[PDB]
Amino acid sequence: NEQLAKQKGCMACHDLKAKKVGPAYADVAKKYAGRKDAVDYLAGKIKKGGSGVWGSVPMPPQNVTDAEAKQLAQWILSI
Amino acid sequence: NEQLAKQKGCMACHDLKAKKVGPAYADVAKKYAGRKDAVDYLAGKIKKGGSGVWGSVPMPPQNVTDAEAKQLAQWILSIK
Amino acid sequence: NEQLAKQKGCMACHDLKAKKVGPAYADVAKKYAGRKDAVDYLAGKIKKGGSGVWGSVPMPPQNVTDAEAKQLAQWILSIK
Amino acid sequence: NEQLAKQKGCMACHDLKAKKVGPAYADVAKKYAGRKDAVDYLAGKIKKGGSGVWGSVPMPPQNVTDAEAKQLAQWILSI
Ligand code: HEC
Ligand code: HEC
Ligand code: HEC
Ligand code: HEC
Repeated sequence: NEQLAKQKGCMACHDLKAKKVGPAYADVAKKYAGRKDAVDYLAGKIKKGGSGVWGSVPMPPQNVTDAEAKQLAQWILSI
Repeated sequence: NEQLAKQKGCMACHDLKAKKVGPAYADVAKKYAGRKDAVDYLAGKIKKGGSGVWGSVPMPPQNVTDAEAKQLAQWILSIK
Repeated sequence: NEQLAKQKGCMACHDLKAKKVGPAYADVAKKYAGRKDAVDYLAGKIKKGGSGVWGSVPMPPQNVTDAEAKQLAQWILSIK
Repeated sequence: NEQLAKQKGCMACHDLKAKKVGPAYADVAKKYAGRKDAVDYLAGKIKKGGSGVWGSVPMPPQNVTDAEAKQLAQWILSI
């Protein structure tokens, strides 16, 4: 949920609507919602980070567990 | 409010009156006093950071919600 | 002390009990409780940061004097 | 002063004794104290940043006035 995103520092680089560092959470939801295994995909990206999907700036790996990454993916996709 | 600003780590770089890494809060309050869109303007600056208004060193973006950014903006603008 | 910790920005990444970006203070206290040289060890880590103890995310170095690092270490150790 | 250094965020990368990001202040004092124009030289580096003198990691420019840069240099040199 949003409280968890805040607790894990996600909002430093992601706003719900504005572009900061990574994509707006509302934009991620638009891209992936309804797509097969969107939750599992996004959970992996949240924990491990990555580059090249939204731009050339990498997202670093994050101090989140698998269960946390899944909760955050579920929350994001619900926007 | 002040405790929120301290909790978020804003005082690592800002003081009420002293010039640290970023501008004093009182100096931000003075600069934007009376501007109709000061809260919304500063809220965005608090969320996103920025450069070039006060100096050449950029402020990093901040781990805040829209509601928190609004509260911090309102608090800052209240400083005499 | 807690207020120093907040002022320096430590609470941006650490909570007393919750697991944020860095380990909870209570968990640090538990791990190093009764270890001699705990204070000197944690002071070093507060000044210099590091990684690999709690996760693969590095803690950045911190804007603290050696005296402040030792104060913050002693406060963290007391969280039990 | 050590108080102005902390106030300006300098201690995040510099310790008096230990190596963090930039050189320990005690080591900078050893290299420059008693050299011609050491205050002006260091003040310029403090305000404008630089790289290659102590290693390959650049120091960024700093939000300090000229007076603050010269006071910081004088303090460092006294160590
Ligand atoms: C900067 C230091 C970041 C932090 C902290 C977090 N994120 Fe991130 N994120 C960032 C960038 C630059 C990008 C785009 C990477 C790219 O491939 O272009 C992202 C991306 C995401 C995504 C979408 C990934 C995808 O493959 O589509 C998600 C779902 C995401 N980020 C979530 C997220 C969470 C939950 C975070 C806190 C644990 C988090 N990010 C932190 C930059 C940064
Ligand atoms: C350094 C690591 C900072 C932290 C942490 C915070 N701020 Fe900041 N801030 C910093 C600088 C170097 C600047 C000047 C940027 C520039 O344009 O020259 C700022 C600026 C602000 C402002 C003024 C914005 C403007 O006038 O356009 C505000 C209102 C502000 N900062 C607030 C703020 C808050 C609430 C913070 C914690 C959530 C915060 N800052 C952290 C450096 C740093
Ligand atoms: C994120 C930008 C952080 C800030 C700001 C602070 N800390 Fe931190 N800390 C962070 C991480 C990611 C970790 C884990 C590092 C690892 O080894 O995996 C830590 C760790 C600590 C520790 C424990 C060190 C150890 O057991 O070896 C302590 C005692 C600690 N942090 C204290 C501390 C203080 C006092 C801070 C303000 C000066 C501070 N931290 C800021 C992330 C971040
Ligand atoms: C990292 C984000 C830094 C901050 C903040 C400050 N300094 Fe720095 N400094 C840093 C590095 C990596 C280096 C070495 C650069 C190189 O050429 O190898 C330095 C260097 C200095 C020096 C010596 C300069 C020289 O010998 O040419 C001084 C005197 C110095 N730094 C002082 C200083 C002050 C006063 C700061 C706060 C205003 C400050 N530094 C911040 C990294 C970083």
